[PDB]
Amino acid sequence: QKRREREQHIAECMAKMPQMIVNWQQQQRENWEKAQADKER
Amino acid sequence: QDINDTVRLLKEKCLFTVQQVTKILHSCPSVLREDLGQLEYKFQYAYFRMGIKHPDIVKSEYLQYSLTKIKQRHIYLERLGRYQTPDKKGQTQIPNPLLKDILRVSEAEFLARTACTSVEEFQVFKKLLAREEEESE
Amino acid sequence: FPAVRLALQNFDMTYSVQFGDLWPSIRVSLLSEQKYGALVNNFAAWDHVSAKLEQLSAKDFVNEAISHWENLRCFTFDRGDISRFPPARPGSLGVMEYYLMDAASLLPVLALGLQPGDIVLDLCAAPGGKTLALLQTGCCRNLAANDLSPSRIARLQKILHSYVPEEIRDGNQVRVTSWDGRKWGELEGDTYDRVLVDVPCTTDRHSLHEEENNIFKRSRKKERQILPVLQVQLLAAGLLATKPGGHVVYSTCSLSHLQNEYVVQGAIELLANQYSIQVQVEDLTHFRRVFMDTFCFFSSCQVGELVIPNLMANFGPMYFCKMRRLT
Amino acid sequence: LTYFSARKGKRKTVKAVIDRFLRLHCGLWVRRKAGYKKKLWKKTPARKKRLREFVFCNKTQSKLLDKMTTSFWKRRNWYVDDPYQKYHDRTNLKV
Amino acid sequence: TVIVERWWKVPLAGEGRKPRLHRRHRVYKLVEDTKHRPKENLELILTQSVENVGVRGDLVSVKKSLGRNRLLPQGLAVYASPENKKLFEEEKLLR
Amino acid sequence: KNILVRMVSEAGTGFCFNTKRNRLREKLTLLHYDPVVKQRVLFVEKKKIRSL
RNA sequence: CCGAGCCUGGUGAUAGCUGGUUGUCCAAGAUAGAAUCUUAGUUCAACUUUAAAUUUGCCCACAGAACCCAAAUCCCCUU
RNA sequence: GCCUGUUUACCAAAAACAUCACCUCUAGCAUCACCAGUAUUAGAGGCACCGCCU
RNA sequence: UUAAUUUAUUAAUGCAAACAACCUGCAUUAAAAAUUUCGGUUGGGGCGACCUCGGAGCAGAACCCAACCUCCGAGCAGUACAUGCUAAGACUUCACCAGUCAAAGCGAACCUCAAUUGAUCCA
Ligand SMILES: Nc1nc2c(ncn2[C@@H]2O[C@H](COP(=O)(O)OP(=O)(O)OP(=O)(O)O)[C@@H](O)[C@H]2O)c(=O)[nH]1
Ligand SMILES: [Mg+2]
Ligand SMILES: [Mg+2]
Ligand SMILES: [Mg+2]
Ligand SMILES: [Mg+2]
Ligand SMILES: [Mg+2]
Ligand SMILES: [Mg+2]
Ligand SMILES: [Mg+2]
Ligand SMILES: [Mg+2]
Ligand SMILES: [Mg+2]
Ligand SMILES: [Mg+2]
Ligand SMILES: [Mg+2]
Repeated sequence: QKRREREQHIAECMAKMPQMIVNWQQQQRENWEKAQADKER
Repeated sequence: QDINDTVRLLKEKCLFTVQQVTKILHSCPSVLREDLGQLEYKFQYAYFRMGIKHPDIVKSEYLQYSLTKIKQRHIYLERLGRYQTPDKKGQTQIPNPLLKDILRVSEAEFLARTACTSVEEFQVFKKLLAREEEESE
Repeated sequence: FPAVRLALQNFDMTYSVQFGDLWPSIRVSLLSEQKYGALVNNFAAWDHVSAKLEQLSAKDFVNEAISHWENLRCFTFDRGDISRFPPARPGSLGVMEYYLMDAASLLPVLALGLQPGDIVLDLCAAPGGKTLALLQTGCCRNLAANDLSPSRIARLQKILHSYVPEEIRDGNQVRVTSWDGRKWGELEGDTYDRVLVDVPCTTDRHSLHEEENNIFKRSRKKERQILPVLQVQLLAAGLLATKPGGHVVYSTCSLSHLQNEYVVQGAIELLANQYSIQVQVEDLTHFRRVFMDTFCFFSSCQVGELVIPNLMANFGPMYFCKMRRLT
Repeated sequence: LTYFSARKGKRKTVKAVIDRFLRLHCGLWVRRKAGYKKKLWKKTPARKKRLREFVFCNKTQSKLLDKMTTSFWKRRNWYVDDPYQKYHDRTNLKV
Repeated sequence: TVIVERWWKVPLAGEGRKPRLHRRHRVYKLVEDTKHRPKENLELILTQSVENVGVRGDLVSVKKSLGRNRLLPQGLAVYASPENKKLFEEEKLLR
Repeated sequence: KNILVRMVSEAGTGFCFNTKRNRLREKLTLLHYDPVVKQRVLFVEKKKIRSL
């Protein structure tokens, strides 16, 4: 039971992982863009 | 038990004679309401930092006043240079102002006659000292 | 045996004579909390940080000074307010939003008045503060910050990393060195249009507060005694380095007439005799009047200006003297 | 150590040795590297890998440990799934 | 009653042998003082009417102080033993 | 100064590793290799281990 | 024979300190450091001794060992 | 150092210790000391007779 | 003794226990004491300084060595988040402890420089 709970939790996290990584990288890039926009003023 | 422990603090931990304790109770009844620990701190403030001996602490009703006022005025004078704690020999470069001149007098009289400073500066110092006490605690 | 108490004894026995009735107020101000100013990082989101500080109810003493003077922004609380600025935090641009530094420490740089594109020297100023203010100013023709202490050089480097962008610091715009200012006259002469000489001093407030490495400790008696000679040598080196017609500002974090006015006068005399170079002390009385509303000044000063620490404005102590090298 | 106990007259074992070292029947003593659990955040990966290893002891160290432990710890132990069963004996050793 | 416990475990003595104690086995820690336990109640069977407790032959949980100081000494109550319970049961069923 | 913080795998595994970040800086989210999942995954700062 | 009496016992107290440590004869046998409440001591190393296994040990020809800007040393085939 | 006295038996007899006098602190009290006593009392201690000026 | 550790003992109080006091248990506060210690270098004394690590005088040229001394610095910071796992063979501060470099391989992509530190036990 514990083994399958761990496996299914890992499966759900992995399923969410690509979208989460894409969102995180997009957030970093947009923060960088906002910094450049502030520099432009 | 409250009365007995107040008296025992005044006698054993403050080394006030029996007659001195009776006179303290007669002149400053608020000491009874005042909690232990705070009273000892007030007495030791008078004794060590201010260099006031038991006869003077009793003659001038020092325990009547509040610790906040005592610390405010005394530390203000000390940092101004007017007051100076007696050395190991019990001597000071300049005679210290009288306890009556510090505590008994009103705020304006204390600031003019003794401190010779401005009420604005005194208020700033009071706020600063309150903040310092809060940080220390 | 507290070196703090030693410093108190010395400061009493000297400054009481020096200032008469002002010594009690100066003493209480020095022994009380120090009022801090927030110099907004011009490289960071300066406008946003200034708005946040104004919401925190501070005001730009530099801005109000420039208002009646007829590029720096440091916010300070009103007279009598003891409020503390919130600790500075990194901004969006990866640099700290503002620097918490003594407001009076900014006056030397403001008096130096860096013209657009001036080559600048900081002979021994490496505690941060004035150096960062100079960087935020328009000294785009390079700034040479020298100190004799690698520890303070490392601290300066860390603050520059935190505040000044690497793009600004990469070029020769900033040159940080761990050398001796006295040798600096020989190393470079008639080079810098603007020079700031913040000599080591008694640092009255720090000596009174910090026990560690207190200048008034017994073990450092020789250094304390020779301090005037070292300060004169450093100021002479800075005056030698500055270009003819160039401006220097000698700054000291102490009340000592000996360490401020006699130091500047001895530097002038030594430079005019040994090296035959004339220097004229500029008039900072207009500066005093302009900045009086925020800082309390010792009216009885011969050469230079002296911000004295008051309770209503615990920004001192800070002596600064402006000197133009006529020859 | 105690060369003759007061109750049995036997030689005693320093249990501090048992709690720290493994003896291979061949005569080698294995140990962990000191500080392998300390402040790993400031240690490089190579240093951590070096610290995480099981290490043999000197000849003099092994002699000291043999003296400090009794014969019971120097016997053949046929444990079921001992990870060190292969290491309990030497092979192709010349002198 | 004060209940104590050895700090140091005593080695097993055997079956017929007696444990051999030493200086360290005389060191104790107080596990519990029974006098500080919460009060319980004593079961009694009343023999005479008593105010605010009962009338006669009814089991009553009374404070131990009351049971041992007034009721039992004065005979107003008897212990709730099986024999007394049986006897008062016959009394009730005969009444 | 800097603080040592425990970045925890967001892949659901109990994997964790310690990093250093400025106290004043915002909490940390970081791609890191997860040996259990055998893949780079996000890690999020959970708690401050110590201050250094 | 008192800054803590005397006697007995624990007690053969402990002492990194002082002193002592008894037949004959032969043989090998000398200054490198490190840690240590450690420098009056000890543990490791080095050196020394004994026994055993094996094969290379020493001396050393060329060649070779850094820029910043003497004497020699290491390494080393032969012998 | 007030005095007469006391002291390191066995290297110090003193300016040291005590001492009347004065001063400080503590205690409102019975059947074993204090005491078969009771604040002009008892205990703890300082100093050193007395006498003066402030 | 304002050195460390204790309150075993007395005196108080507080809470339980028991029916105000006494006694017992547990706490707190004092008095009284009890056990134990008083590191190293710097002719002594005072005030100081120093004790670990890195660099120079400094071995002229493999390594190591000039202690005491003259000094100058470090008790980090920055980047990165594969700064992951493994593994031949080597170096090593003259011991050990510890500290270094690293082929190949798996898996990925296609550290920095003087010192910047601390064992066991135990949490
Ligand atoms: N590894 C490690 N052990 C510690 C540390 N602090 C204390 N210890 C352990 O505890 C011992 C020191 O005890 P204490 O000096 O009383 O420690 P403390 O933290 O000052 O105080 P307590 O918590 O009251 O023990 C060490 O020898 C270790 O066993 C620490 O920072 N690191
Ligand atoms: Mg048996
Ligand atoms: Mg005798
Ligand atoms: Mg012996
Ligand atoms: Mg021979
Ligand atoms: Mg010794
Ligand atoms: Mg006499
Ligand atoms: Mg006589
Ligand atoms: Mg006698
Ligand atoms: Mg005699
Ligand atoms: Mg005689
Ligand atoms: Mg080695």
